[PDB]
Amino acid sequence: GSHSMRYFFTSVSRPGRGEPRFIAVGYVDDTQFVRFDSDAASQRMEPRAPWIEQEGPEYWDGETRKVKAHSQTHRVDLGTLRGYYNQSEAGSHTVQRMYGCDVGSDWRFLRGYHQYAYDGKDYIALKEDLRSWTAADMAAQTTKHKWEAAHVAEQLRAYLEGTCVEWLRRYLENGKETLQRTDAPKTHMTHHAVSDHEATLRCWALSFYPAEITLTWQRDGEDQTQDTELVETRPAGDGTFQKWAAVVVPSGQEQRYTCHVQHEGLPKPLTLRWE
Amino acid sequence: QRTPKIQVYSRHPAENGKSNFLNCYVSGFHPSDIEVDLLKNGERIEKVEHSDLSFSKDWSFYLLYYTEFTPTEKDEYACRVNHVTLSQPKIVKWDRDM
Amino acid sequence: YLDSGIHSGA
Ligand SMILES: [Mg+2]
Ligand SMILES: [Mg+2]
Repeated sequence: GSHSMRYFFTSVSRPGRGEPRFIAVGYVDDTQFVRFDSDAASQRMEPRAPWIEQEGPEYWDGETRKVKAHSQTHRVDLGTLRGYYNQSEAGSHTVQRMYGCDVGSDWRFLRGYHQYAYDGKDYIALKEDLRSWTAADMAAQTTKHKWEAAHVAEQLRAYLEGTCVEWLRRYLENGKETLQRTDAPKTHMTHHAVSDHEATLRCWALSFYPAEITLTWQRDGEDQTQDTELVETRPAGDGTFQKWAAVVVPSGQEQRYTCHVQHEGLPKPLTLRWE
Repeated sequence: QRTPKIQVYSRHPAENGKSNFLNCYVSGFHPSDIEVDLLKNGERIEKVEHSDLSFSKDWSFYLLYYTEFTPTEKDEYACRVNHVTLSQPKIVKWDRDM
Repeated sequence: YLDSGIHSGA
């Protein structure tokens, strides 16, 4: 189906001594493929998926140079923002940035994004037109004027619509064996008595990819939300994801209840019953 | 300003006596500095690794902490989390049914 | 592949 490339950057100031902690991660869809950590020994961009390892020295030298440049920009920004907000040199603050591109099934450009946060709140973001800026407050408005004058959106648009998509396509090809494979959820139901006349039914979806999934309960063919619990989708640790949904039912009435599983890896949704 | 959500779970459905992976997934927190330990019978497990820091659309952070473990009848496993938003460490016990 | 122009400060 559709695909995306996304980079996430976090810089955290360390007022007591030294420079900010800087961490960058890159993803294709729900697969991490590179990382940089200022605390790590290599001081280089590092591979985190087999299909990126085939890239040669010029690639790794270039990604390292760029990620260090990103880190210096964020380091300077921490000082600038402290000033904008009249904050003390005493406290730790955070800059976050995320950017990337989406393509459709035809691998053509669909959407781009580039957004920036200070202390966990929206600061400035490129609009979907890739021309305009959303500034959350008056400090961000100062940045917006600066970025208008420096043609920033033009450069960002060029990267998002061109370079970003070109390299996404390259990665999708090189990592096709996994990146273009869907792993359907392996599903089962468990039963846990909560008294001698009521029980929890838990509907499990395991080892699936991508992370997107929907789990729903029905009773007698109609949606059931009362007495249900749905946990947030969580990583298994091997590149796949997990989720469960549960419902409390009167014992003996289990057959009324059906769990419904929707996932891109399933041609048709699955229905599970206790039995 | 935003407290960590915690899930503790195994990578595979547990069978006593079969090696597995113990996960503690912390999410929805800010700022990013956080203390996460995995516990066996109340004691900290030494060789615990974690994922590279990333974040969601609302800018809140998430991390996975993990280590190899073997479920048994007698051993108790847990995740212990401390964060600026928490007045004291929060402990969530592993339950193989969740 | 990272953007090679992230140099405009806030
Ligand atoms: Mg430096
Ligand atoms: Mg605390």
